[PDB]
Amino acid sequence: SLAEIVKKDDFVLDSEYLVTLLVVVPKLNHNDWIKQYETLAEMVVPRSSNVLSEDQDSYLCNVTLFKKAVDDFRHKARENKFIVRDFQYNEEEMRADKEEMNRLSTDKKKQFGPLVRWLKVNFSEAFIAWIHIKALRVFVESVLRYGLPVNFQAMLLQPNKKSVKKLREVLHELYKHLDSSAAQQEYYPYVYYKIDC
Amino acid sequence: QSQGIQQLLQAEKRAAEKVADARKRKARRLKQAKEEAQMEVEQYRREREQEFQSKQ
Amino acid sequence: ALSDADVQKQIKHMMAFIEQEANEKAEEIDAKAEEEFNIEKGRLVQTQRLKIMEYY
Repeated sequence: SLAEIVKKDDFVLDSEYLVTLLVVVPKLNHNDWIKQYETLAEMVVPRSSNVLSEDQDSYLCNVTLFKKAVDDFRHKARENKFIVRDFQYNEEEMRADKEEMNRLSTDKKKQFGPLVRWLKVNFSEAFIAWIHIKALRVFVESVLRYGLPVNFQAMLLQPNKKSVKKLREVLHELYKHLDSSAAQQEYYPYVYYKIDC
Repeated sequence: QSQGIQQLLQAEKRAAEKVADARKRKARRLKQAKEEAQMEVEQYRREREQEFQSKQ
Repeated sequence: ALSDADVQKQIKHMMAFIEQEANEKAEEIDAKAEEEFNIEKGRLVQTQRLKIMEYY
C-alpha cells in the first residue's frame, strides 16, 4: 500500500491540466528513468521529476504531465520495462485506512486483555469441573464395581519415573487377591482413570 | 516542481479567464437579446393598438 | 542531461497549448452566446406577439 509511502507534499493538487503518474523503475534503469521519462511523452514539464521513494529492487518515482499524455507515458514506460501505477492521491482515503488499522489494533488489544482474563477464569472453572465430574465417575463406578456401603479406598497416584511396571505389580497384588479373576483397559482390580495434565 | 507549478498556474489562469469571459458574454448577450425583442414587440403592440382604435 | 533551452522551449509549448485551448473554448462560447441570444429573442418575441394578436 502506498499509504505509508506517499505524502501530500509530493503532488500538485487541484491542477487545471496536469495528472500525476507513478512509475516503479528497475534499479538498473534508475538513472535511465530519471532521464528517459522526459522523452516518453509530448508536453512534459521540465525539471518536474523527482524520486519519491527507493527500494532494494526498484525505485518509486512520480511524474506530472499533461492529462492526455497519460496514455503515451504509460505505454512508453511499459516499453522501457517500468511498472507504472495509476495512483490518485486521496488524503481522506489514506487517513481513513490508517484510522481503521489503528482502531482495530486498539480494539483487539482492549478485548484481548479482558478476553484472556475471562477465559483464564472460565478455563480454570472448566478444569475443576473436569475433576469433579470424573471423581463422580469414579464414585459411581466404584459403587457398581463393589456394591454397598460406599466407603472405598480411593487414591490419586502420581507415578514415579519408570515405576509403572512396579505400580501395576503392587496394585495388582494389593487388590486382585481380594476380589476375583473377573476384573487394563477393561479389567483392573481398582477404579482407574488417567488424568492428562 | 516549482517551474511546472508556476507554468500550470499561469496556464490555468489564462484558460479560466478565457472561458469565464465567454460565459459572461453569453449571459450578457442573452439579456440584450431579451431587451431588443421586448422593445420590438412593444412597438408592434402600439401599432396594432392604433389600428384597433382606428377600427373601433 | 538536457540543456536549459530544450526544456524551456517545451515548458513554453505546454503553457501556450493550454492558453490556445482556453482561447478556442472562449470563441466557442461567444458563438453559442450569439445562438442563445437569437433563440431567446425569437422565442420570446413570437410568444408575446401571439398573445397580443389573440388579445386584439
